[PDB]
Amino acid sequence: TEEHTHLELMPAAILGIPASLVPYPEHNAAPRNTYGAGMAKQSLGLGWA
RNA sequence: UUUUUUUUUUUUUUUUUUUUGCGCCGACC
Repeated sequence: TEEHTHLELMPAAILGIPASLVPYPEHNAAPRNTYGAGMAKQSLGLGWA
């Protein structure tokens, strides 16, 4: 509106890198999202070539 | 013409059968 002084660029960018791995985080409970972000760093895969 | 020292015997071989501690960081239940 006219009263607004700034516009948000990306509301999904307020999360960290591990927290962005969770798909649809707004449909989950906050402790579940915290657990998912925590366990995202404990997974196994091709980390480095 | 002159005194105040004492005396005796009993103990054996060439030598022998496994890192503790200190502190930090991350993480699980």
